[PDB]
Amino acid sequence: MTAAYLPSILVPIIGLIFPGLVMAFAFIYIEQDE
Amino acid sequence: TKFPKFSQALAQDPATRRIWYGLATAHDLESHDGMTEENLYQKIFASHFGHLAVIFLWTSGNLFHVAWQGNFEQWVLNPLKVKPIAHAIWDPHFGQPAVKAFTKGGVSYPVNIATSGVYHWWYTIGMRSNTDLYAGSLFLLFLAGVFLFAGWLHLQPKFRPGLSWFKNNESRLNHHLSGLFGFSSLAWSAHLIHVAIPEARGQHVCWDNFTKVAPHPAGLQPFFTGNWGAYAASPDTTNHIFGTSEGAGTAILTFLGGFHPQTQALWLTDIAHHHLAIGVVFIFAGHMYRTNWGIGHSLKEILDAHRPPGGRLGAGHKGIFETLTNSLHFQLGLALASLGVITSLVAQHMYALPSYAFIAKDYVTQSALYTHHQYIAGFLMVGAFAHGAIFFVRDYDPEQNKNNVLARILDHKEAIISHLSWVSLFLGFHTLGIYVHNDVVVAFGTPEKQILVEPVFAQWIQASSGKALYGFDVLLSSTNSVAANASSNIWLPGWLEAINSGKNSLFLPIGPGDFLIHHAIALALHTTTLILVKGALDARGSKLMPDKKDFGYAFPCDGPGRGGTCDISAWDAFYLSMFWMLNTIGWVTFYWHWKHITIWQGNAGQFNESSTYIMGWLRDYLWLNSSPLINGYNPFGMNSLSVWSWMFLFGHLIWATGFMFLISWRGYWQELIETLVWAHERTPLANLVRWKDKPVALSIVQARLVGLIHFTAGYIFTYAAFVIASTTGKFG
Amino acid sequence: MISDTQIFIALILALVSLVLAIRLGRALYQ
Amino acid sequence: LTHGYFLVGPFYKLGPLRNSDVALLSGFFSALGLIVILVACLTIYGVVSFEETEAKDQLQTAKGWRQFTSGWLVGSVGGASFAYILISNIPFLQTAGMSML
Amino acid sequence: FGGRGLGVTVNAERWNGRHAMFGIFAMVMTSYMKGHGLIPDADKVLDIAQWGPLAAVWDGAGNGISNERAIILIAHVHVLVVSVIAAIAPFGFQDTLVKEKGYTPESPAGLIPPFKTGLTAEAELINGRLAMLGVISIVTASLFTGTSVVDTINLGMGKILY
Amino acid sequence: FSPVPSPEGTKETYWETKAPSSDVLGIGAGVSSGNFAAASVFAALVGGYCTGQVIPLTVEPNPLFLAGSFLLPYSWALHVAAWIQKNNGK
Amino acid sequence: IRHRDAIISHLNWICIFLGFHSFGLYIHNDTMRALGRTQDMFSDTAIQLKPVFAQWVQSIHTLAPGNTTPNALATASYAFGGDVVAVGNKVAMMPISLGTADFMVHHI
Amino acid sequence: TAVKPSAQVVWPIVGQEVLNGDVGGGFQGVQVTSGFFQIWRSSGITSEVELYWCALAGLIMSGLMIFAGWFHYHKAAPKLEWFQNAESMLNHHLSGLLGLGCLSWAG
Ligand code: CLA
Ligand code: CLA
Ligand code: CLA
Ligand code: CLA
Ligand SMILES: CC1=CCCC(C)(C)[C@H]1/C=C/C(C)=C/C=C/C(C)=C/C=C/C=C(C)/C=C/C=C(C)/C=C/C1=C(C)CCCC1(C)C
Ligand SMILES: CC1=CCCC(C)(C)[C@H]1/C=C/C(C)=C/C=C/C(C)=C/C=C/C=C(C)/C=C/C=C(C)/C=C/C1=C(C)CCCC1(C)C
Ligand SMILES: CC1=CCCC(C)(C)[C@H]1/C=C/C(C)=C/C=C/C(C)=C/C=C/C=C(C)/C=C/C=C(C)/C=C/C1=C(C)CCCC1(C)C
Ligand code: SF4
Repeated sequence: MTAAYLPSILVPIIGLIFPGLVMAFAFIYIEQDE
Repeated sequence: TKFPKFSQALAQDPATRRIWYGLATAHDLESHDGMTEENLYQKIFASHFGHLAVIFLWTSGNLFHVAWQGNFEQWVLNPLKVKPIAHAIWDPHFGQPAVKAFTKGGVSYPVNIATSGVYHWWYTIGMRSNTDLYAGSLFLLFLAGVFLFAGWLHLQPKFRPGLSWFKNNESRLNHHLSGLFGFSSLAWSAHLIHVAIPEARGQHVCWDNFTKVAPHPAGLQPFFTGNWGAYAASPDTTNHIFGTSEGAGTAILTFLGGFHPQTQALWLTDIAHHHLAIGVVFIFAGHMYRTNWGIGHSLKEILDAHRPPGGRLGAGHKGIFETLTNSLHFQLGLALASLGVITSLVAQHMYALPSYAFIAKDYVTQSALYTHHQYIAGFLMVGAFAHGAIFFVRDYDPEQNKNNVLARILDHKEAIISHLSWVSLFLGFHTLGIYVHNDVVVAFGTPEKQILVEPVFAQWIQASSGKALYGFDVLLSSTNSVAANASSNIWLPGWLEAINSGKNSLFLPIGPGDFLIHHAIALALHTTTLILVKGALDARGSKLMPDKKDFGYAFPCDGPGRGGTCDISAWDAFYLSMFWMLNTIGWVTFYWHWKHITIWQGNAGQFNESSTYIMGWLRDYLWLNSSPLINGYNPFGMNSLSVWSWMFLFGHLIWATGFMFLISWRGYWQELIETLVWAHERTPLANLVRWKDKPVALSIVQARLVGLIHFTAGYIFTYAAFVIASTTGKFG
Repeated sequence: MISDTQIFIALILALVSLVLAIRLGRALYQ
Repeated sequence: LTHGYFLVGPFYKLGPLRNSDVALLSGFFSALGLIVILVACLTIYGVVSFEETEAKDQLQTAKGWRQFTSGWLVGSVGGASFAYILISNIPFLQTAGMSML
Repeated sequence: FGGRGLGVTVNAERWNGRHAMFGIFAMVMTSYMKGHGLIPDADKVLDIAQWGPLAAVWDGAGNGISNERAIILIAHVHVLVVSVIAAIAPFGFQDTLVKEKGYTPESPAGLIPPFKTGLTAEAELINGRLAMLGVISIVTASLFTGTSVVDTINLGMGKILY
Repeated sequence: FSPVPSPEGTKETYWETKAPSSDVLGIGAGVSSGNFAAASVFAALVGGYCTGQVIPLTVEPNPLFLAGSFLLPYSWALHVAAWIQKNNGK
Repeated sequence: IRHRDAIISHLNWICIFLGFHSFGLYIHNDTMRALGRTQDMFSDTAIQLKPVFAQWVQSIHTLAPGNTTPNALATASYAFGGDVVAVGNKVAMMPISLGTADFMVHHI
Repeated sequence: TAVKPSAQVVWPIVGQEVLNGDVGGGFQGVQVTSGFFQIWRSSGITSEVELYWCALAGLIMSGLMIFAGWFHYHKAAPKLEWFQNAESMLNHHLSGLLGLGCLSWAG
């Protein structure tokens, strides 16, 4: 595979950091009074 | 306290119900607070640009992942032996046997094998290398950006269209028929003639050379002379090797009928002439309506004048024009019903008349494509009836529709609903009675007492198309007949060659098992139609709730009085018809898949004898074909069917979890949740942490939706794992 | 075959599409 | 300190790399990863739950919750680190006490 | 939200600049360190059996990450853990990644903040902006020329590194 | 819910009489019932003749016979217009 | 009735704990066997969850004849251990051994 | 050990006589799994004649119970104070029902 390092970089980020960050910020947005 | 910014009633709910209901109502812009008609149409326009951009990003992603990680060039060399690759696997939970088991496809990394058929589609239309797959993915990324920008642009104050634009029926119909349907069909005819057909004949044509390479040797000279038939001369020979110059002809628009003998697919020159003729017809259709120059028709005038003088339709279609124009739900219902019929035609005509090269030898791709498009068809058909119910509740005005076809439908809704009830019961009693008949009498060792009805009507239709298998001489089947003699010079030889070889799926032979399953399909259709029609026609009112329209489309009930009113809303008739849609698509795809795996093995007699009782369906289809699937892993190892073997169990779990939401109802759960609220407040070190939203049990309608989603998802995942793994494991 | 530079071009265009999707989503959100 | 110290042990003994010679390093990193996620859970809770006020001496205040999160992060890293040093050096802890048999 | 110092702010400008200055120093150091062969057993590919399936990189041969890349990643892990602790529990005198939200923002530097020879916020901003520009320049040169980033750092610096 | 637009020249065509108003014939509103009836028979005969002449279709069909074959369905619309005009006194 | 919340919340917690740690072991095993990781399973040939208390009770019952039931000649049941009783070459009863699968399904 | 117990025979009507399988002992019928044969051998029955006498004893008991239900509702119905004798009922049901039941069966 060409640029074979890309899955091992992007899959943890897309699979863990991206949902962890959207859950954190969605939680902040849905639990704010203003 | 501000998530549902579109709903102040939900943004002030102090429970967890606010989050769920805010997520589930987000796209129902008509009900959002302070919604005008201007803003409703403009948000729908922009989100239609966003949906188009999502479709282009999905297509570019499939092209990119195949270009990057696929084996397209190797598959192109040897398409019947190589298994096409979808994308690579990078999963840090895999064991090393799992990594080895998924390293098929001729590559050095674990990988998924594609069941979508995109390889056969891209090969047939011209793609030959990875670099033009990558070129197509960058074009779709650009188009996605263009349509995201256009969606943003038409929300800007100067570029926001008025309602007078959004309701111009005649200009939109002229442009969508002549440009969106017709001209793009003409342009696809151009692509086939200029690129797909030349590269089907060994000659590369791309953007670098397509202005200096003529599609035809004569070249646009017969077209400008009326010598159009010079473009059909010298078609591809029956010795042609697709993709190469050997056996290739020079025709571009010839009509031959039948299949290319080696690809088992329709001729590319038949397809190019099809899209040229469709393009011409649709461009002509797109000049019907009057826009700015005084020729054409007013849609209002046509609808108003079509009242039969005998008076049997009442006022006819007077006032239908305004009713359809003002109701987006009526438009959605018509669009979804039309789309549902087409995606069912796509499923039926793509297995019987395949257009892509070397597909229909990919039994997994053929099975997945049929199943996929029939499930899409069932969802679109349910949605059409659901949005017709929403139309009657929300958008229908009985006073602008006095004595219409619509009002007279509602005027005899009990005649309609009771005759669907009768035909559903009529079909059900006797189809199930014959099935249980044959079951009981085969069980007692007497299969010759079965009731086996020959499907003579469909066999006669097959013979009318030229099938010489049942000895009916009517129409095309007769050597001498006006029908047979008329088509003799054009498509009839190739069509008879295609329909009288038992090597394809064109008008497959049928018997008593096909008769019984057709009646079961009819019972399933009429009963799903019953539930949906009853929901649409009783949506406005009934005898239990004569004022049902004051409560909306989706409300839980009217309480325990008057005997009890659970599932009384029109939404609950959508909910109930979803089970029957799943059941009917189950019967349809079970029938298609069993008939095809028995034919592909060479054992059609196994379907012929076992399909007439239900134990034949249970042991010879579900039980017999389960074994490669459930052995994808076992205490002795695992193979590449291990993922479907997991999805299979996964599907059984979600489906059963749906039962919990469908059988057990709210009061039990609210009382449990109150004991959990008490325990959290009384537990030390834990009452330091407090909820912002009071935990409540799910609502009645929400629980119905969640159980329906779990049921449906389990249904899809279980059958997808079965239909793909059993066909893969058997290869036949 | 596809070079990594070609992959990087694709990633740039998808980044531009992400920026346009964010702007359209904010416009729809108001 | 208490929570970080016990967190290391289950990850180390039962994690995917338990039979490898890098098990303790994997056990520390996974425990630290969990601690980082938990600190984010504490931080987001503080943002939504408490409005800003001058008082900082109580847990149920925005300033106080922020102090609790700072302490918990440092202590969890310190307790996980202490457990790592002790397990790395003492063979009784590496086994379940099975070195004696 | 964005009133906590995020977005385009003088606080964000300073923090990104600080990271970029460190990044330029680190790229110079890694180019020099690898050039002298000071990264131990760099060529060796890490074994999946010892280090798990996370090590896999799916290249044509070996299918495992090199020891050198793993070592460089661990250095970044060391600084990242310091960063998380510093954000959540900062030093008393230290500047903060997120601000209180009732903070008075510092004035934007404009084209050129006033020149201060001594260590100062002005000098920090001037150098930070320059370093961020440098990171973009080194990446773009490596992309267009086609050489590795390490070579570009060596060639720009006149091969002093190695 | 908002005014629905129609092209300029839209008129009312709802009818409950024996025959619709001649306005439903568009540009043919002034043609006589005799002229539609004779055009109806003419188009039917010419269209049927042209259709018959190309029933065994070849790769070289006469384009005039193809175009003339479209007169058969057009004759149906012509005799409907003839009935409408005869019952409107035209 | 005046502490039914404490009863129902503690039973509710037990049912959650006991579904997670009984059926979740089965799901852990489905996943590990499917992923090719048979050394990571709860099984006899892997991480073992032995029913030591049930095995110990079986031991006591086989030792009981002549020991804690001195005038008994044989065990109460051969399910606890002991001989194979065969009648017409078919097994009447024989010791029912308990292993990891028995631990799991007893917690089910 | 060779014959399979079978105490149900079907009539031949619609081909259902296939249910009369070869259970052994020159017999055809539906194999029964309630364990009655082993009960009867444990009781020491050893002949069909004694099974007819057991059947008659069951019929006589059935007639006496339906008579007792009719009699004790329609002719001689006990008063509530008779039913509210929990000590007497337990004494008779432990001693009389269960105790003499076990003793008579032991005999
Ligand atoms: C020795 C005394 C005696 C015996 C044997 C029984 C037996 C029974 N009583 Mg009880 N009962 C007794 C005293 C006794 N009762 C007294 C003193 C009171 C008043 C407080 C009650 C109040 C009472 C009530 C309120 C009810 C019973 C019920 C029953 C029946 C329970 C269901 C069952 O197991 O029957 C099946 C077991 C059997 C063995 C069937 C046997 C049938 C006969 C009647 C048993 C005795 C036959 C005879 C003495 C034996 C002769 C032996 C000879 C061959 C040598 C059972 C027949 C319940 C019932 O079903 O009512 C009908 C019920 O609702 N009894
Ligand atoms: C020639 C001019 C023209 C063209 C090309 C279009 C094109 C379009 N308009 Mg229209 N529009 C026009 C003029 C035009 N418009 C005018 C003049 C007005 C004002 C009166 C409008 C007002 C208007 C509105 C208000 C809206 C549109 C929308 C749309 C889009 C429809 C959704 C879509 O992609 O369907 C694509 C449809 C097809 C390609 C054809 C249908 C295909 C059928 C179902 C079957 C095909 C089968 C075939 C085998 C396919 C094979 C696939 C392959 C994998 C094998 C589409 C791009 C909607 C939209 O999405 O906005 C962004 C919308 O909301 N238009
Ligand atoms: C195997 C499952 C099953 C079966 C057989 C049925 C059967 C039926 N459903 Mg139901 N349904 C089911 C599952 C099922 N449904 C599920 C899971 C859902 C989702 C909640 C629904 C939701 C649903 C709705 C919403 C509607 C139906 C309707 C119908 C009818 C459609 C078929 C018909 O009209 O005639 C088929 C008739 C039969 C199959 C009856 C069988 C004949 C019996 C067995 C005769 C035997 C008599 C026998 C001697 C009895 C012995 C009793 C013993 C004690 C002595 C029919 C009664 C529709 C309806 O009633 O319209 C008329 C309707 O509106 N169903
Ligand atoms: C397969 C179907 C299914 C499943 C999974 C459940 C699950 C459950 N039921 Mg339900 N139920 C069902 C069918 C089902 N039921 C049906 C058909 C009925 C009809 C009568 C009911 C009626 C019912 C009642 C009346 C009650 C339950 C209760 C329970 C709970 C038992 C406690 C427990 O085991 O917690 C553990 C949870 C599980 C075992 C669920 C599976 C989780 C596994 C271990 C995997 C987890 C994966 C993980 C979360 C993934 C994370 C990442 C992902 C998010 C991306 C649990 C939530 C009881 C309850 O809530 O009290 C506690 C209760 O009172 N159920
Ligand atoms: C559902 C939804 C919600 C709201 C409504 C909605 C908007 C209509 C809808 C749409 C959703 C849609 C359409 C969502 C679309 C989402 C998309 C298209 C996301 C694309 C992300 C691409 C990324 C992050 C790549 C970044 C590449 C980089 C940084 C590479 C950089 C570089 C490399 C290495 C090499 C070159 C140099 C540099 C620059 C250094
Ligand atoms: C619920 C609801 C409330 C009110 C609003 C609402 C949205 C409108 C409504 C929804 C209604 C819905 C959802 C309605 C759905 C309606 C549907 C799905 C209608 C299907 C129509 C198919 C037809 C007429 C096929 C005709 C084929 C023919 C004639 C072939 C002929 C032949 C040829 C040419 C070739 C072969 C030979 C033969 C056989 C001779
Ligand atoms: C026993 C028992 C019997 C009866 C029943 C019972 C009560 C339930 C049961 C109790 C059971 C239970 C639940 C017992 C639970 C026991 C637990 C979880 C004990 C935790 C101890 C934590 C320690 C020693 C942390 C030390 C950290 C240090 C020294 C800091 C080090 C660092 C710092 C920052 C300084 C710099 C250096 C480094 C190394 C970086
Ligand atoms: S739905 Fe729930 S509440 Fe409404 S009636 Fe049926 S049961 Fe009573």
